[PDB]
Amino acid sequence: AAYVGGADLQALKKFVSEGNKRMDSVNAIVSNASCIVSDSVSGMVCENPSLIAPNGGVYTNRKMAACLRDAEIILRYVSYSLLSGDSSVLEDRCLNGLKETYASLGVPAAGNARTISIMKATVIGFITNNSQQKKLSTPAGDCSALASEVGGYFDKVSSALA
Amino acid sequence: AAYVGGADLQALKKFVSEGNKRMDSVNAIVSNASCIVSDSVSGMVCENPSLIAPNGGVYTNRKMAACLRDAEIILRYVSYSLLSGDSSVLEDRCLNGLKETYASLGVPAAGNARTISIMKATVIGFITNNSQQKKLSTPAGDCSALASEVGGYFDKVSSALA
Amino acid sequence: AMKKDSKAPCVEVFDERDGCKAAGTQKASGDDGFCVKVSMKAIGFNAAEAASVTKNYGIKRFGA
Amino acid sequence: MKKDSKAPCVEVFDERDGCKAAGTQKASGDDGFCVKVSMKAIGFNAAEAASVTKNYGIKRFGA
Ligand SMILES: *CCC1=C(C)C(=O)N/C1=C\c1[nH]c(/C=C2\N=C(C[C@H]3NC(=O)C([C@H](*)C)=C3C)C(C)=C2CCC(=O)O)c(CCC(=O)O)c1C
Ligand SMILES: *CCC1=C(C)C(=O)N/C1=C\c1[nH]c(/C=C2\N=C(C[C@H]3NC(=O)C([C@H](*)C)=C3C)C(C)=C2CCC(=O)O)c(CCC(=O)O)c1C
Ligand SMILES: *[C@@H](C)[C@H]1/C(=C/C2=NC(=C\c3[nH]c(C[C@H]4NC(=O)C(C=C)=C4C)c(C)c3CCC(=O)O)/C(CCC(=O)O)=C2C)NC(=O)[C@@H]1C
Ligand SMILES: *[C@@H](C)[C@H]1/C(=C/C2=NC(=C\c3[nH]c(C[C@H]4NC(=O)C(C=C)=C4C)c(C)c3CCC(=O)O)/C(CCC(=O)O)=C2C)NC(=O)[C@@H]1C
Ligand SMILES: *[C@@H](C)[C@H]1/C(=C/C2=NC(=C\c3[nH]c(C[C@H]4NC(=O)C(C=C)=C4C)c(C)c3CCC(=O)O)/C(CCC(=O)O)=C2C)NC(=O)[C@@H]1C
Ligand SMILES: *[C@@H](C)[C@H]1/C(=C/C2=NC(=C\c3[nH]c(C[C@H]4NC(=O)C(C=C)=C4C)c(C)c3CCC(=O)O)/C(CCC(=O)O)=C2C)NC(=O)[C@@H]1C
Ligand SMILES: *[C@H](C)[C@H]1/C(=C/C2=NC(=C\c3[nH]c(C[C@H]4NC(=O)C(C=C)=C4C)c(C)c3CCC(=O)O)/C(CCC(=O)O)=C2C)NC(=O)[C@@H]1C
Ligand SMILES: *[C@H](C)[C@H]1/C(=C/C2=NC(=C\c3[nH]c(C[C@H]4NC(=O)C(C=C)=C4C)c(C)c3CCC(=O)O)/C(CCC(=O)O)=C2C)NC(=O)[C@@H]1C
Repeated sequence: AAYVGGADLQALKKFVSEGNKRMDSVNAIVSNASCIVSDSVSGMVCENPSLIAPNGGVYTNRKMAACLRDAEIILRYVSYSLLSGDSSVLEDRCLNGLKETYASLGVPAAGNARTISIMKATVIGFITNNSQQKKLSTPAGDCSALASEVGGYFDKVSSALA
Repeated sequence: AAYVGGADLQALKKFVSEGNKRMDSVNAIVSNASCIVSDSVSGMVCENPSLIAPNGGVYTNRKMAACLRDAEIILRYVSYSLLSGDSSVLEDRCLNGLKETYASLGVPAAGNARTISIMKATVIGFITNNSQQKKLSTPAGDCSALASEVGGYFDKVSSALA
Repeated sequence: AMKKDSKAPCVEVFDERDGCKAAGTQKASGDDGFCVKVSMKAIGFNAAEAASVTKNYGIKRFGA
Repeated sequence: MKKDSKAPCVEVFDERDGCKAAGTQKASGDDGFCVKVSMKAIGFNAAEAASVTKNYGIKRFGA
């Protein structure tokens, strides 16, 4: 387990204003990971209820559970990329080999694409003050840069999984 | 830790009334313990926002955190009361002396009463499937007797702290 | 008595009638899929949840 | 991807109010700020699975 504090923490943020907003952006993902995942997987099914009919992608609690698990796994690798400003860990430990594993399992790519897309939208919403039930406890201001960046990581995931 | 299955669970379901509905009820509380507590303590605050103004009962994360903890403790003792059809544990290990301690700290009885009544309303709403963001995945039927029993357990809490 | 130890009975309800089993979780006799766990545990402070309630308490949620 | 469900769990701490848990000073600094990262197995949650199965068609959060 790694701990980043003091000067270690400040080489993480590198520049004053944006670095604070980054830490706030990463906090908003992990502090809401559960509902992000639940709402994104719910939206997937919402738009394609056939995913939950017999032998659909998330029919039975096991499959639904595995999907919610995977969505959080992915969300968390994305949070780590946004903490560190690079996608390398996400690529080598999360995406590398992942599409082929889904292929053998029979996980439908389209569903993944929409879970990822909703997960993206939800995270950007929190970062741009568009979240309606829960606001982040940050100083008001504009985080449009960190929204673009984290969108990039999600788009990386989409490009490999859709 | 006790684990209760097979023949012991068939026995449990005979020294308690409406075994299967009862377990569904217990599950409905414990599965939603965090949002029940969050929504109940939020509602005590938004009805009396002075509780979270300086040196109010839940100003600062520490006081707010101790409150959320307490509500969850209480809720779990109620959950255990509904599991066994019996409030002896709740009385002995939660209620006895709790007013004495809160009166010393002056945790105001009015904010407690309101947090307690919202938890009860929330729990009763789940058990009757009057909850709106989430319904229970149970066979449809009449759970009014158990809703009233658990309300009774919350009422022992209210009475003890009043 | 209330022991001032933050300890509460943590009850867990299990309905595994679909047959899906997690490894190492069979702690008792039976094959109807049902189980209940009960253990006393301390309930901890959650700084994150406290910070959230402090910012958002004025938002009505869940269709309440 | 090792098929072991492990993911980087990032925890952000903001304890600038001064409230401290005994024994939780694990890095250097006097900010109140700390980020902790560990690899943990993300598990299956049959309860949340059941809930999504039932409740997916309820629009929440004003989403
Ligand atoms: C963590 C949950 C949450 C809080 C708390 C909050 O304030 N906002 C939250 C979540 C959130 N969701 C979105 C966006 C979407 N959610 C869905 C799924 C739901 N739509 C459905 O039709 C459906 C079934 C009926 C749902 C389940 C969808 C489709 C979106 C939009 C995705 C998109 O492409 O834009 C957000 C983003 C901002 C917003 O509120 O719309 C957030 C923060
Ligand atoms: C556990 C969260 C939840 C889900 C999920 C769900 O589907 N329903 C949920 C909670 C729930 N809450 C209530 C009732 C109340 N909640 C509050 C607090 C909020 N009201 C506010 O005005 C506010 C501040 C602005 C709050 C935060 C209150 C006051 C109640 C009413 C309690 C009473 O005295 O009767 C319920 C009960 C069913 C319902 O929808 O009302 C539920 C299930
Ligand atoms: C987009 C993310 C958000 C938003 C973020 C802002 N944060 C601003 C200032 C700020 N945030 C923190 C906490 C942050 N710093 C850390 O080291 C860590 C680690 C735990 C965290 C959680 C700090 C210390 C600061 C600077 C102090 C302050 O200004 O209060 C901020 C203002 C930027 C500036 O001062 O130039 C913003 C915009 N704000 C939003 O409206 C969206 C929702
Ligand atoms: C308020 C409680 C609900 C309501 C609940 C009902 N459950 C009914 C039957 C039922 N529920 C279960 C699961 C339960 N039994 C256990 O042993 C455990 C775990 C240890 C649990 C979680 C079972 C097995 C059954 C019987 C088998 C089946 O019916 O599939 C039920 C029908 C009447 C009855 O059997 O008493 C009801 C009404 N229903 C509602 O509408 C509210 C919201
Ligand atoms: C006081 C009762 C507060 C509260 C404090 C808690 N912190 C907990 C764990 C924890 N806090 C930190 C940050 C601290 N350690 C450092 O090294 C530095 C910077 C140099 C900081 C600012 C860390 C790293 C940790 C985890 C330590 C570990 O991984 O072993 C904690 C226990 C729960 C948790 O792990 O989050 C508490 C109760 N919590 C509250 O609600 C009030 C407001
Ligand atoms: C298959 C992957 C499912 C799923 C299963 C899981 N169950 C987990 C914990 C657990 N389950 C029981 C009930 C089981 N044990 C028994 O002895 C009996 C009958 C006598 C039954 C019906 C218990 C008691 C427990 C907790 C065990 C303990 O206290 O250590 C569980 C979590 C394992 C973990 O998080 O490490 C899982 C994944 N979960 C799913 O989502 C699919 C549908
Ligand atoms: C949810 C948006 C999807 C959905 C996802 C499913 N994944 C299933 C099994 C599974 N997923 C992985 C990759 C996962 N394990 C890891 O270690 C990593 C990265 C670190 C992640 C991303 C693996 C290896 C597995 C195999 C089971 C395991 O080893 O735990 C799964 C069950 C498939 C089945 O056997 O029926 C599902 C359903 N399914 C959907 O329809 C949506 C689009
Ligand atoms: C929220 C509904 C209240 C609120 C609650 C507070 N309670 C505080 C400290 C405290 N709570 C207890 C009872 C608790 N401990 C247990 O072991 C059990 C049951 C087994 C329970 C239910 C005790 C004994 C104490 C004193 C020692 C401690 O904190 O662990 C608390 C902090 C008060 C202080 O700092 O002196 C609060 C804020 N506060 C409110 O305004 C609403 C109404």
